[PDB]
Amino acid sequence: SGRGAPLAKVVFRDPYKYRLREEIFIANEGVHTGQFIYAGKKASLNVGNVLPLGSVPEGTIVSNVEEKPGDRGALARASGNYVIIIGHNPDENKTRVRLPSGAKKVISSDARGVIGVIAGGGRVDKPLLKAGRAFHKYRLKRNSWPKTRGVAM
Amino acid sequence: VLVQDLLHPTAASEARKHKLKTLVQGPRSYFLDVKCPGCLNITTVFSHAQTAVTCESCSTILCTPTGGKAKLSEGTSFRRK
Amino acid sequence: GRMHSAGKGISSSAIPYSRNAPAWFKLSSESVIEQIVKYARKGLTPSQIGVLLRDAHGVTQARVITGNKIMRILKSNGLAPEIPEDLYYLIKKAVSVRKHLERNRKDKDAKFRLILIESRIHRLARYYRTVAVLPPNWKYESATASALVN
Amino acid sequence: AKRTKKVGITGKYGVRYGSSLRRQVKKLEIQQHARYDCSFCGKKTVKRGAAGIWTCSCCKKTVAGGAYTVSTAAAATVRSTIRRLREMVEA
Amino acid sequence: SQVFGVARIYASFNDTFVHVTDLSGKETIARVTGGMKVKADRDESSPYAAMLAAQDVAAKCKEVGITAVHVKIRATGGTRTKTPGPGGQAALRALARSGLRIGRIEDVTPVPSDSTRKKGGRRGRRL
Amino acid sequence: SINQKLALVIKSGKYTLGYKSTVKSLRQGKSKLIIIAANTPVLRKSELEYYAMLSKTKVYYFQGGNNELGTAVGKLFRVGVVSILEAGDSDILTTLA
Amino acid sequence: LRVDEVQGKNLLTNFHGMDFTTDKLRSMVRKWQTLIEANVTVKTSDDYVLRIFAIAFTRKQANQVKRHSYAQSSHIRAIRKVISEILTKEVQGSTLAQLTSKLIPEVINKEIENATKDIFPLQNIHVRKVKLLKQPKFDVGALMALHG
Amino acid sequence: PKKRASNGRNKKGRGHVKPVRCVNCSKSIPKDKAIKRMAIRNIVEAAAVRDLSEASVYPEYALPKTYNKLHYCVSCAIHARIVRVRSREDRKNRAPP
Amino acid sequence: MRAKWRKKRTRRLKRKRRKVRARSK
RNA sequence: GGUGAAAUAUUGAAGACUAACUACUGCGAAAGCAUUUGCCAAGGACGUUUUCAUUAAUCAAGAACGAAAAUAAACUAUGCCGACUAGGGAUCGGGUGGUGUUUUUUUAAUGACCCACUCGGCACCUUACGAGAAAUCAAAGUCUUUGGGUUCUGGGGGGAGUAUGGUCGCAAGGCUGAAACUUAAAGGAAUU
Repeated sequence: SGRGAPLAKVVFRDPYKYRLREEIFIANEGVHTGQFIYAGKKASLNVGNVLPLGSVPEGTIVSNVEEKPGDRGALARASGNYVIIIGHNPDENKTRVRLPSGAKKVISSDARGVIGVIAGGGRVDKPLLKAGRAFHKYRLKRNSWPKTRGVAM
Repeated sequence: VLVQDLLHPTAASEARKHKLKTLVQGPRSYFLDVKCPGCLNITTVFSHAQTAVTCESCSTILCTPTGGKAKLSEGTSFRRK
Repeated sequence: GRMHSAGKGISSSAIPYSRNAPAWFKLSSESVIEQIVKYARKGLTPSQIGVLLRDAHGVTQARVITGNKIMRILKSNGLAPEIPEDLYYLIKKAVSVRKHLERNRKDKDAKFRLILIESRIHRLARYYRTVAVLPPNWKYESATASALVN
Repeated sequence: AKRTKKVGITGKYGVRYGSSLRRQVKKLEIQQHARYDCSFCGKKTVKRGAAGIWTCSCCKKTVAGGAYTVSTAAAATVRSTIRRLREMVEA
Repeated sequence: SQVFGVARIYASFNDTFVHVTDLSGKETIARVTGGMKVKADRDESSPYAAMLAAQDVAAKCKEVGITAVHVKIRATGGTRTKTPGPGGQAALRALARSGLRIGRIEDVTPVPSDSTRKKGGRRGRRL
Repeated sequence: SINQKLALVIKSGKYTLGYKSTVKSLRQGKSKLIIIAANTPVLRKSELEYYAMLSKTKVYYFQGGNNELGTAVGKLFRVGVVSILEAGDSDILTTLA
Repeated sequence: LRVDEVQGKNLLTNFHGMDFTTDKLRSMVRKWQTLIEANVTVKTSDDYVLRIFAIAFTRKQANQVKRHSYAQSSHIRAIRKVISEILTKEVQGSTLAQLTSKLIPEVINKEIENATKDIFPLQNIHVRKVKLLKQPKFDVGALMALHG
Repeated sequence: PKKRASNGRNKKGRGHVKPVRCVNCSKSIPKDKAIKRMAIRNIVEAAAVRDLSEASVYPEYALPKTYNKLHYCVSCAIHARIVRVRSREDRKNRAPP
Repeated sequence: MRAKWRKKRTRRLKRKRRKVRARSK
């Protein structure tokens, strides 16, 4: 209630007693309800599933990337964008990945990254016309709009 | 050239032309009563057969599908007509 | 002139000048009749039915065995199709290019190829309603033609 | 007869805003409106619930997707290399 | 049977470079370009400049110790004229008339992929 | 072709296009051939495989769905379960299924 | 080669590549004939990784008249997947030790040459450019199993 | 005026042939619409063959060359390459000599 | 002079008469 | 770096040409399209003793596609379909026969090649009796001894692809398309 691309509320089956706490991920291009989205460094490279970038191949596009393993969420989280691993140096766990503008941030090989793009592409590839639905979007965001010219004040 | 009986030509320029470029469009091909040494029943096979002909009981190969005349399979008694 | 193309290919059928014969054919007219009804009861269509008689059996042609054709033989026995042989495989192949452009919409040449298949299929149905063999108000909408021929 | 001629579903916005704009509008406009085919039940029950949400009108099968459409140029390029390199794990 | 080491002679068009490196290229010693005894620019492409270039490196190769300097002549530079320079020929003939021995002579001329469009245009450089 | 083979299982064969039909046909033990779609639910697909062992049936997974497996059964609707009891007297007894 | 470990002014080296010259490829490739590019990836059992290549060429026959003749496409496809097969199952295990135990004595050159020789032979067909790029790490235990 | 059959440079029943990269000025013009002169020279000039096999090691070796195909552009072909502007009928026959 | 480069200059005369359709229509 | 002339690499992100291979040769409606493997098909030569039976040929209007940045010097400058008048060395792909050359695993079978044939073209060359102003062209031939069917267009050259509107497209831009008035030359091939 206040964003662009939806979220996959992935609940985990607590391995410390009969308990089911619902945790949260971002949007993944094409993921159905009841999808067995497995999470593990030993879990195979599948779309929507998550595990270490160094524990997977180069070119692989992941999301909700974090400079630290267990951050539960850092970079590559915005609607419709992605990240691409362009380098693997197994000496001192270093995974060189690329962001949306063109960054060479080489992180850890155990660094958390889930395969897939954020569900919400072509969101800005479509003009809103009515600044009224622009008013409708900020309804659950903040008042960083409307803006004015300092040449007017 | 200049003059020749286009009615009674030699067997020479007769077998060295296309079936429709000849004086009568006839089968420049043939047939074969090929068969495998085990079955008594002979199988009438077409020259450019294409489809693989089998026998009455045991299914076998007699002619392999080719761009033209289905090549014979190793060695089976082929009898023209 | 091979219509829509420029290729002047002369690769066709050259039926013998012998209207009778063979003289080296066993069985009789009953055998070719029952064996042609057997391949129509299997679903091979006169095109494939006539070719299988050529090498599997000893049938050179239908005129060289009986006074009727494999098309007019299936008509008599009641094991004939609802539409012509070329009309069936023209709509079946206009489904392959139409459903293909659905998996590849940017196929400029396949869209023009899909159009020549259908343009040709319409010249075909133009004379088919002109000879009264199929429904006269037959509307060719490859939309229901994909789940019509299959 | 037909209500418009070259304005279709974008006519609900009168003559306000820009022309070239409302044109690209009709594009993805129909791509979320179109009762797209649900690649699960084999029946087209795909409805645009909340830009990326594509529910199945039977047993409720809400599936992830694109904002207005369900997948464009970028979304396609990705899913092809990952499934080929998916079987490249046991190859 | 002495002291080996490569170089990688680069002789493009209008000038030439004659240096020496180790059997990798990373540890290069005694640079001296082909033009420390000529202030003409254009007169650094003929066999004259090429002769005194292999002479300014041969005297210093007998002042430290290195003698064998593998010769890998380069045409021009990938997406370029790729034609052996006017002084990249008289460079091998220059080390002969000086006393520099070679371990083996080989060719390493970078061939362009008919791509990475060369400096010119449709009609290119015309006059 | 695989489409032509099942064309005759419809030209004379007695199959069960449905869930309750294949349950009823197998509860009797007359069906011996079934064909599930790899596109439709695998839970539906699995009960037929667990009931295939019980009714002693030969399973086969055709390419596509039920509206694609419905295209082969010669209709215009959807059906991804073909539990054939009596064949159409062909090779559809011991083929690739 | 690549730098390993140094012991009192006596450092060794290990197989980490095998490049070629331009006059070698520009000499084998002439006009009027056919050339082929075959890409393949092979790994070992010591946590090592390397990539190999193979370029194929054509020749003539007894009493040849024409100074030309091209291929037909249904020839290049078959020879490509044949070279990759033999090298991906003869380099795994004991790293570059076995890799070089078949490339120098030329077993690959005489294998593909006599195989497709039943119809259309083709001469030359070598490895050309082949270079390694991913090594395990350190550990003096595994680095000693390959010494002399 | 219609006087030549190859008109520009070999073009019959097509319409789009890809170009080559010129050596001297870098002028891009179609492969079969320009010129392709292969020059075979040595790593030096062509006079000290005895001097090469007396400064390096091993007898003769294999005699290495810098053989490269220098693509030009009709313009540098009649100026920087072979010219000898030929006549009417001494323009048909194809042959380098 | 070739009428090909010349026909480029006559389409420019129609560009000024096209902006005349706007101020009257 | 450069103009006639002064003034490497241990490895890699991404894409170009898909180098070389790549030519009077192939495929595609035209425009076009330069690697490769696989899916998805399709279309073509040839092959056919398979089937239908005139389903057709050419085409205003209308319909799909279209370098490059609906259009060119998009051109084979050459309308399509049909027949016939021409030989050759070629070449591409396909088909026949050759116990021929040859392969060495064992004559085999086959296979590649070599030889004539051969169709579908792609061309070129020598003559052309013909045609054409000539240049040239097996088409520009079978045209005053003028007629196989048929689409579109031109009539001195300008004005002019312009005026006008009409009409198509988000748009540039096009399609269509004058008139007056002006002058006895414009143009083509060939030749000196």
